[PDB]
Amino acid sequence: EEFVEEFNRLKTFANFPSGSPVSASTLARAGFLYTGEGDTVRCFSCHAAVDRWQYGDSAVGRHRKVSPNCRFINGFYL
Amino acid sequence: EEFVEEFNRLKTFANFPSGSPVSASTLARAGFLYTGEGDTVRCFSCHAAVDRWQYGDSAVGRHRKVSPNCRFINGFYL
Ligand SMILES: O=C(Nc1cccc(C(=O)Nc2ccc(S(=O)(=O)[O-])c3cccc(S(=O)(=O)[O-])c23)c1)Nc1cccc(C(=O)Nc2ccc(S(=O)(=O)[O-])c3cccc(S(=O)(=O)[O-])c23)c1
Ligand SMILES: [Zn+2]
Ligand SMILES: [Zn+2]
Repeated sequence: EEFVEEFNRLKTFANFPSGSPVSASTLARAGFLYTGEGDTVRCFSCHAAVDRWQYGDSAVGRHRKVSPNCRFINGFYL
Repeated sequence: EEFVEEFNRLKTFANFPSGSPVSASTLARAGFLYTGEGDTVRCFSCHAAVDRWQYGDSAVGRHRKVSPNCRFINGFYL
């Protein structure tokens, strides 16, 4: 619905930890919504979550890893 | 399926990192299977994938944060 649009996902990232090594925008571009606790983010499509972001993580890489069959990660939204 | 039994999940943990702060028995108890990569474990029921385990982590608690609607976590398998 709304969260197919990158910008709407990005908007969920109010209060996202300023010091995270992986930026809010990178995480939204990788299909994530911010959960509002920690650096825990959750894909709008597959509903699978990822936390504990470290310098050098690929936001798309870790997503594919946890949800290789995610519709977003495999291009179902274009 | 067969992974409803704890013992069947625990079997998947050979060569799981011996220095893991969270033990193999503890993660199997929390519904996890070992993926065979690093300290990455996946839930047999909700396919959530969690790694980077640290001291103080609850296997169950972390599993519920990443998949609050997990069938395993919510009692589905009785
Ligand atoms: O399974 C899920 N998500 C999932 C499952 C059970 C519970 C939940 C869950 O707690 N969902 C929700 C959490 C939080 C929220 S929120 O706080 O309100 O925003 C949710 C909100 C709305 C809906 C959900 S929902 O319950 O997912 O419906 C939320 C999520 N996603 C998913 C979607 C598409 C593909 C994959 C995936 O890559 N799976 C797999 C991944 C990996 C493996 S592996 O063992 O490595 O071969 C799979 C193996 C066999 C089958 C699969 S399969 O069929 O693709 O599910 C494997 C995974
Ligand atoms: Zn996804
Ligand atoms: Zn689960």
